[PDB]
Amino acid sequence: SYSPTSPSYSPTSPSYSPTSPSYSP
Amino acid sequence: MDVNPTLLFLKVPVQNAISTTFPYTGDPPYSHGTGTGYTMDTVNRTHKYSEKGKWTTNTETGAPQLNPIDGPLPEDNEPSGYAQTDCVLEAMAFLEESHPGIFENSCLETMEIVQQTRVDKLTQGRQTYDWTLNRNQPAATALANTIEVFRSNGLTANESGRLIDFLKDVMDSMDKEEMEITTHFQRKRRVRDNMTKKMVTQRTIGKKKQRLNKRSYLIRALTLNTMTKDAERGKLKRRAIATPGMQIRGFVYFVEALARSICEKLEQSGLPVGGNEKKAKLANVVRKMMTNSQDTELSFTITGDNTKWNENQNPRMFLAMITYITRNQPEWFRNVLSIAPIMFSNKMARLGKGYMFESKSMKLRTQVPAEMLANIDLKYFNKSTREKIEKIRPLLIDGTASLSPGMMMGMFNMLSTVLGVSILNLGQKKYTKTTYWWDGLQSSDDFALIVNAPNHEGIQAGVDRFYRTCKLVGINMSKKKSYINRTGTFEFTSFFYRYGFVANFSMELPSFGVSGINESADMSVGVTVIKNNMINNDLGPATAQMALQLFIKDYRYTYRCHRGDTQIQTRRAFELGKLWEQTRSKAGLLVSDGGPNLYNIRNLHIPEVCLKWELMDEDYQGRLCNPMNPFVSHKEIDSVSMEYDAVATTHSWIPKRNRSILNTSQRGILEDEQMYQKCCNLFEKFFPSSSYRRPVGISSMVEAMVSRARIDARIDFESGRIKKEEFAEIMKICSTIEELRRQK
Amino acid sequence: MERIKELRDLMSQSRTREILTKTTVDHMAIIKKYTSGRQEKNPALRMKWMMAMKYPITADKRIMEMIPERNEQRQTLWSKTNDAGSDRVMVSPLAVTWWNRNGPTTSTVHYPKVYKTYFEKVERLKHGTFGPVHFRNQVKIRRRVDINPGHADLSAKEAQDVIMEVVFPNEVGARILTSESQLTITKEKKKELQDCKIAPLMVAYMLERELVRKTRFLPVAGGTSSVYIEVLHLTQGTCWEQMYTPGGE
Amino acid sequence: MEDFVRQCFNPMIVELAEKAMKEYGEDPKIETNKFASICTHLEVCFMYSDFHFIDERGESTIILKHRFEIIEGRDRTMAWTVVNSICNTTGVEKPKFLPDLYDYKENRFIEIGVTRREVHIYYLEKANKIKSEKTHIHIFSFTGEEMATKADYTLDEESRARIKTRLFTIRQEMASRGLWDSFRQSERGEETIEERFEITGTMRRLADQSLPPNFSSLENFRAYVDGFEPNGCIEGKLSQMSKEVNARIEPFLRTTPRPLRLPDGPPCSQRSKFLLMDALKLSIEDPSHEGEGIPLYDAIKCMKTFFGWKEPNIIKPHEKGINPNYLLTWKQVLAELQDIKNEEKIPRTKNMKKTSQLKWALGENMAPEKVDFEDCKDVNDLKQYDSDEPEPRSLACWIQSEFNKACELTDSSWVELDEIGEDVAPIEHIASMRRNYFTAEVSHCRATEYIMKGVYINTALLNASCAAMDDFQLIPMISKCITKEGRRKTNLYGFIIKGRSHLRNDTDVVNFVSMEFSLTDPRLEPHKWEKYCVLEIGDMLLRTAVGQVSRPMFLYVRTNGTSKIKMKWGMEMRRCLLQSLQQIESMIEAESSVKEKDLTKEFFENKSETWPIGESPKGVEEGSIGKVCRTLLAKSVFNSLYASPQLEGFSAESRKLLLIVQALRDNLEPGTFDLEGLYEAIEECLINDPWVLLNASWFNSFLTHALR
RNA sequence: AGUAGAAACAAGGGUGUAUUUUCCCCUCUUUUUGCU
RNA sequence: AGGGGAAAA
Ligand SMILES: O=c1ccn([C@@H]2O[C@H](COP(=O)(O)NP(=O)(O)OP(=O)(O)O)[C@@H](O)[C@H]2O)c(=O)[nH]1
Ligand SMILES: [Mg+2]
Ligand SMILES: [Mg+2]
Repeated sequence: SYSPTSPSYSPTSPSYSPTSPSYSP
Repeated sequence: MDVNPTLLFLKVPVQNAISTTFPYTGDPPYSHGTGTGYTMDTVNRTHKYSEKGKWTTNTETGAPQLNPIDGPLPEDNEPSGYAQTDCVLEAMAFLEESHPGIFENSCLETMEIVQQTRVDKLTQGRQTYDWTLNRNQPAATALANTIEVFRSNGLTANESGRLIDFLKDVMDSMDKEEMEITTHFQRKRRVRDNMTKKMVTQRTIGKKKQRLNKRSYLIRALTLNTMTKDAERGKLKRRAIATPGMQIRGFVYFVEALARSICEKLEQSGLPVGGNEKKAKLANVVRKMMTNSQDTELSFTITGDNTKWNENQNPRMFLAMITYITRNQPEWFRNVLSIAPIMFSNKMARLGKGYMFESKSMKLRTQVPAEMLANIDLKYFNKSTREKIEKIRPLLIDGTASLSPGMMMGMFNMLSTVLGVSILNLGQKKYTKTTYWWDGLQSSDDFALIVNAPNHEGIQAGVDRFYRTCKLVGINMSKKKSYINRTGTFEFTSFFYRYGFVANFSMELPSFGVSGINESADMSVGVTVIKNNMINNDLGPATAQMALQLFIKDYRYTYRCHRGDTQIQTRRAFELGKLWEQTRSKAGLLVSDGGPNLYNIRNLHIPEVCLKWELMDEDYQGRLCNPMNPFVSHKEIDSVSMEYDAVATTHSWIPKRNRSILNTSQRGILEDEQMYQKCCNLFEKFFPSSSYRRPVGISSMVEAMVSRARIDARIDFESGRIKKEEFAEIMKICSTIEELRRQK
Repeated sequence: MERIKELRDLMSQSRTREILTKTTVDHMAIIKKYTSGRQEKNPALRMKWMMAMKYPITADKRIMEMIPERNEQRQTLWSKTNDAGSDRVMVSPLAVTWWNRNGPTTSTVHYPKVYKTYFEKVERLKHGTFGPVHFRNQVKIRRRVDINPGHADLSAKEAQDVIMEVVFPNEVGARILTSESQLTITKEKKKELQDCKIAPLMVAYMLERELVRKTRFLPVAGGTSSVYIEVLHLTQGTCWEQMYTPGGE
Repeated sequence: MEDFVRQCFNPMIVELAEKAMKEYGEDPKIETNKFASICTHLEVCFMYSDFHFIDERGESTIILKHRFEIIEGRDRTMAWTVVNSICNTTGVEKPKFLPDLYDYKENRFIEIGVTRREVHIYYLEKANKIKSEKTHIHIFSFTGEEMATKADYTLDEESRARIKTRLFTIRQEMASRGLWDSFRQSERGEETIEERFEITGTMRRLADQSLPPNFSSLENFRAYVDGFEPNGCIEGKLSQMSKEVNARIEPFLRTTPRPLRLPDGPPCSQRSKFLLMDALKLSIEDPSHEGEGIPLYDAIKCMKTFFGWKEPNIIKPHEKGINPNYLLTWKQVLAELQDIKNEEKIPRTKNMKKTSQLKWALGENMAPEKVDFEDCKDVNDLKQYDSDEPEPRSLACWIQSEFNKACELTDSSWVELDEIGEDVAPIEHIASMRRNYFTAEVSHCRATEYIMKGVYINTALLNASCAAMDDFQLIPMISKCITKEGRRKTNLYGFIIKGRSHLRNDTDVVNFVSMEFSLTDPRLEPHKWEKYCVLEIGDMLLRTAVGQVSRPMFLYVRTNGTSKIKMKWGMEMRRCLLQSLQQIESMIEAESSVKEKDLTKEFFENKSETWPIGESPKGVEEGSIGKVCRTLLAKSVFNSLYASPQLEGFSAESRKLLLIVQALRDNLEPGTFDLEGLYEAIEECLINDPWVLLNASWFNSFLTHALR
């Protein structure tokens, strides 16, 4: 029910996840 | 945004978040190589704080000794060991005057303790120095070796169980012209390893006979082995610790008993109380001092530590204090209590393992023992070690350094605390003769001192007076580690008081986890640790639940006891799944059997087996608590091959223990242990209550066993449990055993 | 008869004759603790890296006659040892689980009897009533309370003497029971424990748990009775108070 | 007189008496009168008991059941247990003091006394002493007089006659040597044991050398101390003391403290056992393949999920290393993975061939051979080991970025806590809801990912080190998580090759080689990667918001080492969570008591309350309770990862400065004595550790913001 | 090379956890690596 | 009564 959220979380600035990206073709 | 946890202190007071200043989640620092450097450094430091003393040569050990007592009064604020005997005696006299009858009652209690104390008490200690082998051995092993050597040399007063008799034997040994000892010798053989095809030096250890002249034995008896303190938090640099030999431990024990008796009757002493007791004592002292302070009066609390506490405490001052305490007492009591300071005033410190030298050109490394450091060219050592060796050379004999000053790292904690408490007691209005006065509490070397004075200049005068008195008695306050503020907040032995003691949960973190004893024992330990931290260290309910979950996870992984209805695969998975499917009441199984976790805040105080006993399956309950578990040791019936029933569950098994050395054989030394265990088991068979409480008696093993057998046979015959023939056979066997004993 | 024959055989040897004849009863305590092997440190780490091994347990050789070498899935349960005196055998936790799921079953278990105090605690918790939780400032006083009530009539010394009299009548020594309550409890326990199949030492520990009184210094806020101290972790907090009433009288 | 006793009595009686006296630390050499008294008493008791038997009928017979049982001459415990057994069996009363004989036929205890004075006085003394009309008393005299209780001489006239004749013979023999006077006169004080403990010989000389300078003997010092009285000794000595010895308080004002001085040198480099913010993981979704659970199988599957491997080449070489060895190590790892995949039944663990590259990388045969000093005394070029201090390093900006990343909120859960018992008490329900909040906040933190990664890596390393000590093992770096969709995901970060692990001491280090995937170009912050050798191993097609982008994928390869203590404490990294949560809960609790209600929901949801937790160019920045929890968790995790003596010393010596600053903020008029010394002690602990330097910078910022 | 730091490991004896105090738990000796 | 574990000096 409770989802942690941070005001510092940018929904667009991290365009991709450099630590855990999606690479499956 | 640059995250800065320290900024959190802007809102919450530092005390209330002090737990975040303890980095106790990481591994503590450890010492890697030799402790010789630290021992040399501490010896040099002790001899430098007293360099203005008197130098003499001991007529018995032939070693230089430095006496700073009654030395020149210090001119600066640097550490100084020049304690004044008259000042110490006056402090003791004022302490006695402030608490009339304290010394007399303490001496009476100590006499009672001394007369009734057994020798086996010395076995309570951890690793101890052994002069027979010249190395560290378990306390029991060292005591046994010392007793055997004394017996072989004609000293048999230890045959009585009293410890004072053992001390008399030590004193007698200190007079013999020569001592015959049994030490260990080494035999080396080059052997090819069959797993790696490399040559190794297989080692075999055996026993031999050696002879020590008077001086060598005397040096060995006064020696303290030195090593490095490991796993100590809060220090960048390591320091040295000492272990005394078997000849010094009894006298030190009696002195510590006297000091503990004295400390118990002292409201300003932080020992022997500890934990919640110490916190209550500190809070009571602080509240009493704050209340007694008048509305106009200014009260200031100073948190203080003492610099090089053990290096500035002289055994001669301890001797003076003991002499004053034991006034108007039997001469034998005074002698036995005063021996320990005499031994410590002539003590020698063993340097340790030595050093490691490396020949890069030939690609070799060797371990130079301490005994050789006195006869090695100084070009090999580096600058620091060269300076240390050059400064310590005059004190080196037989691989040991003469160290007259200093008490060697906490050997007289209670006596030092008594001295500190006397200095604190010197702060009453009747002694300062001024509007200012001071009180507080002291533990070992740490202290909290509360000074009350009408104005700030009075506080300054009181602090200066206390500092000067401490320097006079030989106590050097650490200015860089101490501080002073208005009363209400302070620190003492990692206890932070801010209008009331605050919880410090970080220090308890290491206790959390799996203790690695067995399944049931580890579960009990973890649950009880969580409960006790909830009670004491203000661990929250939700945090307690999270800790319970984490402990359960760690325990399940450690003992491979994951839930039966789980897809994790491991060696134990198949059996756990079979048991899970076989049983009906799935909540009754223990966690170690893949059962669920029924624990919560409600029942943290209930053992697991009893927690879910009603939920256990009848067949499962019978199997788990069978009287004949093969994993738990069984005991033979007493006075009867039937064995006593067992109640321990199958989860209390005994893990395997390994005590092997690399490329070393010790079959010649474990035989003694095996035979001792056999004899002890037989005696326990003869005396059922021996295990419950330690038995006493001067008679020999076989004598006591035969006497018990005879009396038991007679009583059984009288009662009617045995007939004439069995009584006759038992009597005949006893008679032949006695005859064999008499005629070996 | 058996013990005396064992003593004769043991004294027949040479070294053991010296050990028995040249060692006093006091020195037993010294030689019993005698050891010469390497010391073990960090038991938790040892357990952590040993539980991954095949056989981290050691059991009596009798286990060979009870637990089969392998289970149905061919998973070995125990293996013969070489570095031993032929009185110990290596064992795996699979053996423990196999015993727990297929071992002999019996209707007589001594766990409830030996641990009556813990079952009393369980019964008290089961029938307790819970009240509302109050969030209020909590003032705690560090005082000496009791954790084990023991026997009200008997003190620590009296309880120890009664235990020794009940379990080891012939080894009490010069001690004598004086208090009438002491004698009554001794008679009651002697009647109750008569023909007990448990080891005397464990019976003595049982009696110690049931009778001796233990006190500790704790921060308490509210009740002081033992029934309340045992639940202090639950009924008391830094800022909350949980009303509770143990099911006991 | 001792020799007389030795030559008079039987050897068994003599040795029994010697044992009985030595039982109480009495020396027969100096206590000769008591020795003779005890010997005579034992002889009398033995003569009384002997030559008296009991036939099967049950009547006394004199020549089998002995008539009398001896209790004297035994140990205190032995005698007492004999008495207890007799009392328990026959049911007679327990004597208050140890008797000397027990008569079965009469079924009672008897005390036998031998005296030199008149019989009546001693009989009265004994009767008063025992004060029990159940133990028989029998007193003999060397003059030939005998008395009993109620004139009941149980022994036959003949035996008593023998006893009296023996006593008279001993009396005459003693009198012939003129030793009777002392023996008779000493009976008065034979019941008191005088403790003796004397200092003589070498011990006396040692004592004479353990006194203040102006004393020559221990007795002189004792005499001086006994008569000592206090007359202004302390006051006079203080008056003589120079006034330069003082404790002058220097006020700690708002302008006194100064920022700490960090060291100087080349920028500090990463030293963690694995990558933290530059880590790249190849993941498999919902792993259900056969053999799931075995690390090697999962690693092979994860590697199979990625296409784009190219020819590896050096991008950032290791300055001090042999980079071709690292390249060959990576190629060998790939070849070994291919070979193991070729086989059908992949083994649980895979050992690696001891090739030259692995031998060098793992430091095999690098230690000089150890030899005993006895066999190397002729070596001429032996030099002591080096003990140089660590080289100072400057503070770099990458550590702050690493911490900032560690404090962030992730999308995937990283910890799955086990279930607990049902909640019944209201406090349990409150704790359950609070724990739900805490678990939600903490399970989605990057620090939790680091905790799990470190725990798994350390567990695997220790298991391999102890199980296989002389083999090169391959240990994939694996982690498990749950994505936003609730589906399990298994991630591979890289590989670790473990060297020989013949670890004897707790500080013995096992070397290993770590190869980790990453997307971070090493050339942006080369100083951070001084120890690493970074290759270009692939090209990765990542999906962005607008489209797809191809980027290089590097392999950070380095040699590290770890000890048993380090692995042990790495396994216990979940404890870090507690260190944070316990604090956070406490804070919440501290507020609830004020508001008389639980503020967890308000703190976590409404975010009404915030704490200063960060700094920005604008100034101090405030975060909610969740941000504070995550920050404390990250701090604990970094304490665990970057643990070192420098950190411990710095924390210990900076706690004092923090407390002094707090006292200043409390208007308690704090004062110091050697504040410069405290600053020096604090700065002595800042040498090269990036974590400690970052903590020092944090302390400087806190001082700046708290002084104002 | 690397770990690491006042001296060591990088195999070839582990011969280096001491005193005091406090708190907690227990009752004996003779071919593997899976945190879903 | 003893052993083990944790903390502080
Ligand atoms: O591990 C320990 C800690 C403390 N102690 C004993 O407790 C006393 C105080 O321990 P301490 O922590 O105050 N250190 P100290 O000796 O005063 O030197 P410094 O750091 O420069 O102030 C020491 O002098 C020892 O006698 C030990 O014996 N072993
Ligand atoms: Mg100190
Ligand atoms: Mg201190």
